[PDB]
Amino acid sequence: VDHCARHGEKLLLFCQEDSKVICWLCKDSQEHRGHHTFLMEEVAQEYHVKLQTALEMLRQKQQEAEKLEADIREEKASWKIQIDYDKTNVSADFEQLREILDWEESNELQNLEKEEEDILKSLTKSETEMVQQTQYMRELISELEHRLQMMDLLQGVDGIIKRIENMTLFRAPDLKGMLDMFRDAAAEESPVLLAMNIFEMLRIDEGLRLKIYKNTEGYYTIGIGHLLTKSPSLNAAKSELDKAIGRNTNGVITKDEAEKLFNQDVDAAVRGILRNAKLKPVYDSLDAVRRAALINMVFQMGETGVAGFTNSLRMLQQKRWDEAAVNLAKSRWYNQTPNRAKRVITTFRTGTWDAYKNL
Amino acid sequence: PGPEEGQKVDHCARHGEKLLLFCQEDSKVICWLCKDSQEHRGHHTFLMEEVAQEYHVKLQTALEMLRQKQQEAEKLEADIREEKASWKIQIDYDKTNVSADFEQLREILDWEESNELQNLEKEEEDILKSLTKSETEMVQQTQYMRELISELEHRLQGSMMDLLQGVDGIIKRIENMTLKKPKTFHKNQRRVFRAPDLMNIFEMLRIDEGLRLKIYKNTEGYYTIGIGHLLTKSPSLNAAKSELDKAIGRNTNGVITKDEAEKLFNQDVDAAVRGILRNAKLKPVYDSLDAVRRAALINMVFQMGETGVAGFTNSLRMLQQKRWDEAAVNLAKSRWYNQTPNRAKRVITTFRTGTWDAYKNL
Ligand SMILES: [Zn+2]
Ligand SMILES: [Zn+2]
Ligand SMILES: [Zn+2]
Ligand SMILES: [Zn+2]
Repeated sequence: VDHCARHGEKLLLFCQEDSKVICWLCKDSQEHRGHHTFLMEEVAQEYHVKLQTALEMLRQKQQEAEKLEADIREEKASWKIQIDYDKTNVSADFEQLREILDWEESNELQNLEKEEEDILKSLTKSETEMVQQTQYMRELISELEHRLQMMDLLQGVDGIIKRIENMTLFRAPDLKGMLDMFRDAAAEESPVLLAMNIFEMLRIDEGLRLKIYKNTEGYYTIGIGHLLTKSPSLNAAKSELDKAIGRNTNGVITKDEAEKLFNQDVDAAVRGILRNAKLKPVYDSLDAVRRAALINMVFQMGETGVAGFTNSLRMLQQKRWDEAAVNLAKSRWYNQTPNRAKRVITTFRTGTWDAYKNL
Repeated sequence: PGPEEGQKVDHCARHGEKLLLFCQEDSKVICWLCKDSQEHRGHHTFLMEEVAQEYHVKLQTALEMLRQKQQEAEKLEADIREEKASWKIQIDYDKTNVSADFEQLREILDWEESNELQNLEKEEEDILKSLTKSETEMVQQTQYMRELISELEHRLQGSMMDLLQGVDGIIKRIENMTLKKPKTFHKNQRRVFRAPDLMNIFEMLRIDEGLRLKIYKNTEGYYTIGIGHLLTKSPSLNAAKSELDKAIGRNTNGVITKDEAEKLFNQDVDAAVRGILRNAKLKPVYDSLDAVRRAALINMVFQMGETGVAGFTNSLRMLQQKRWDEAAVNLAKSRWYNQTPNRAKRVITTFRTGTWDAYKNL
């Protein structure tokens, strides 16, 4: 049950090298000569602590590894959208080319229908003209024919002698060529749908500011738009900061810390959405480029404040884009921060970072 | 009234005496008292009869000139009407020609688009391959550690021996821990394209059939060429240009030469003589007719075919009975006469008169 395998004795020792448990008879052998040993109790309670610490770190890395799972789980599904957009974009693009050809067709055709108007109008004119010149001839033949048959054929004839004596009568360019020119290159750049994130979003929307400033609303705030306190006391806001950073900041911080707060503010907001019953369903419904836009509206005016946009939360889940943009503009949130709301909407609209590529 | 006499003579309105004199120099007619008026006091007067046939001749000699100057005028009447349809063709050929080039291009797009989607699908396959790999390379890490943890969780409990046996290898491997990261394509270069921001037989026929070197419409709306050479009865132009090349033996592009026009003309006439001699309805007639009427017969078989002309029983019966007076009437009462009266007159004339009086003017 608990004895040395072979020697049949009590396992008391612990070789440092082998790191395995042995008995005193095991010690006097090949694999344990020159080896330092100890009794199990002399090393036990020390090792116990050593794994009590290994466990804790090993548990954090089990969270970090469970993030890398999610991380690429998102990227897969993201490309699925990236592709199934570049696809429509690429197709619809050609569709417009297929249109400009349809116009240029009937255009060039009516330029030939114009020649069938011009040359055809000089036709019926010089037709009727020389068609009477034919019957007017039968008018004189029938005349003389009955003029003959004396009173008839003489009533002025040396005039008709003078009458008869004066009877005078491709658009097609190398389209393949141009497409071969543009197919070459123009600007080979990174993706245009996941070359940015919720972080770079808010970095642009909130800016990074190291020393305490006042809000859009007037309140004290720091770093990547982290609210400190509604109070007018700069010190009180310094106090909250001092308390928030875990040192004596004095209303100014490192960028490294400015980031920490931001990661937390983001991540804290997210948990606010996962717990709120009205928000989450809309989150899971949207693509990444919009999943971030919800965090933005939450990061700004908090959980309870976004849940109120029920009229807007409906369309976006039903995915009526151009309309959800107009309904959000009627909320006070648009009135107060016009440019910010505009950028977030345009992102709820286009489903792209196009509202940010400027900045 | 009276026959073999002269019509009564009217009277000089200004004087009263009969109008009998032809004033030379004034070309008009007057009485004797009118010769004394100052209007003529110097003009050589003559009796109407003394000059009647001088002028009756002079008008006939002039009247014939009028008819022959009426033909060349009626020929320039058709000279225009021909050019009319000669452009109506030129357009309805350039019209289809362009709309066939605008299709060569729409084809070019279809293929380019096909080539572009065929690429956005290679990316998706390629990327969603390495991803679904490294993905499991993470399902490994996450699950693995959940088992590497359970090891410790097991040691931190139970026997001191369990806690201790081979414990170093673990605090080694855990200190030497570095979770790898997934193969992201977050920012690797890429390209999705940009749509840019944009007499006998042959002669008699040419007069009636004409000579065009390109595809023109018949007297019945069918595409023909040369001298009445039917390519097709279909209203398609592309259908004419296709059969045309099977005929000529080259790509004409809607235009042949004069020796190619005559090539297909001698193949049509040489068949008309056959179409008749191969027919037990017409051959009895063709043999019992002289050279001129034989042409008038071949003209009808060339115009309609051996089956069509063989539809004229009474006429062919009478032309065999040689009843010209009766036959010329039976050929007029026909759809052949209505569709082309001018040509019908010329053929029926060739049957009745037995001469070429129907082409001395054309
Ligand atoms: Zn032992
Ligand atoms: Zn040992
Ligand atoms: Zn008189
Ligand atoms: Zn006179």
